[PDB]
Amino acid sequence: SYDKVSQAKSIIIGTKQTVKALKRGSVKEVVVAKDADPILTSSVVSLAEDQGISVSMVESMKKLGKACGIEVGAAAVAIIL
RNA sequence: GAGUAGUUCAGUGGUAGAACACCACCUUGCCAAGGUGGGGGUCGCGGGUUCGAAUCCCGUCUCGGGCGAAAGCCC
RNA sequence: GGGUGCGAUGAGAAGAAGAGUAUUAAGGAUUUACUAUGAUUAGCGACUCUAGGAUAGUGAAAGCUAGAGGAUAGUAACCUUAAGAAGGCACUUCGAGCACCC
Ligand SMILES: [Sr+2]
Ligand SMILES: [Sr+2]
Ligand SMILES: [Sr+2]
Ligand SMILES: [Sr+2]
Ligand SMILES: [Sr+2]
Ligand SMILES: [Sr+2]
Ligand SMILES: [Sr+2]
Ligand SMILES: [Sr+2]
Ligand SMILES: [Sr+2]
Ligand SMILES: [Sr+2]
Ligand SMILES: [Sr+2]
Ligand SMILES: [Sr+2]
Ligand SMILES: [Sr+2]
Ligand SMILES: [Sr+2]
Ligand SMILES: [Sr+2]
Ligand SMILES: [Sr+2]
Ligand SMILES: [Sr+2]
Ligand SMILES: [Sr+2]
Ligand SMILES: [Sr+2]
Ligand SMILES: [Sr+2]
Ligand SMILES: [Sr+2]
Ligand SMILES: [Sr+2]
Ligand SMILES: [Sr+2]
Ligand SMILES: [Sr+2]
Ligand SMILES: [Sr+2]
Ligand SMILES: [Sr+2]
Ligand SMILES: [Sr+2]
Ligand SMILES: [Sr+2]
Ligand SMILES: [Sr+2]
Ligand SMILES: [Sr+2]
Ligand SMILES: [Sr+2]
Ligand SMILES: [Sr+2]
Ligand SMILES: [Sr+2]
Ligand SMILES: [Sr+2]
Ligand SMILES: [Sr+2]
Ligand SMILES: [Sr+2]
Repeated sequence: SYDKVSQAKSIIIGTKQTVKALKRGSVKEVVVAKDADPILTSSVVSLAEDQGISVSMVESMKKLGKACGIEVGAAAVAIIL
């Protein structure tokens, strides 16, 4: 969802970033873009799978990272509550 | 008057020079830079002159320019 | 504040390599190449010798081409010592602006 990423306090941007923060385990939820290359998106849902955290799925990796504040759009972004 | 190496330029009768680019090694993470080495040229083309022609001479092609009624002519 | 180019497919910083390398110096060492020079006097023009070429004049010997052989330095290649770097991609954390222009 985009209201929830717009939302909140502590969020996480870029995919190397979600992945690194995934092995920390202090993320509450993680949201990802379907238009993205599945080469990377693979690598965020495998372990957001294994861990147990809810994964949701996005249309465009572009309005995602307008939601984030960035003026560029992101392929993976995590709300680390 | 312009014409010479990929390009930009020199070269004012003694076999064609520089930069830059291209090749090779340095140099296996991949480049760039660098430092060495090497390659490459009917001097637009054909004559003539000369021991020798990028050089001077005549013809010829292209291109700029100018004189001209043109044909032509000059740089 | 304006105009562009790029950025979570990673802006930008730092670390880490790079590397005790390239290299500048002080030596050591005396072979390989690279280049530079070859008394005077003729001569525009000469390290020596060989073969071809080709030769008008000057010359003891001439400009091309292909080889081979000589000393003087200057060089880069091997050693020692003291000094000795660096830009980008890629690595490694932090993670959003950086670059050109008025
Ligand atoms: Sr921006
Ligand atoms: Sr030309
Ligand atoms: Sr000229
Ligand atoms: Sr190479
Ligand atoms: Sr180079
Ligand atoms: Sr060279
Ligand atoms: Sr050369
Ligand atoms: Sr050369
Ligand atoms: Sr050719
Ligand atoms: Sr001829
Ligand atoms: Sr002749
Ligand atoms: Sr001729
Ligand atoms: Sr004319
Ligand atoms: Sr007229
Ligand atoms: Sr992109
Ligand atoms: Sr960077
Ligand atoms: Sr750095
Ligand atoms: Sr360093
Ligand atoms: Sr490194
Ligand atoms: Sr290395
Ligand atoms: Sr070290
Ligand atoms: Sr004298
Ligand atoms: Sr003399
Ligand atoms: Sr002399
Ligand atoms: Sr000789
Ligand atoms: Sr011989
Ligand atoms: Sr002979
Ligand atoms: Sr004679
Ligand atoms: Sr003679
Ligand atoms: Sr020779
Ligand atoms: Sr010497
Ligand atoms: Sr050394
Ligand atoms: Sr790589
Ligand atoms: Sr800078
Ligand atoms: Sr102004
Ligand atoms: Sr102004």
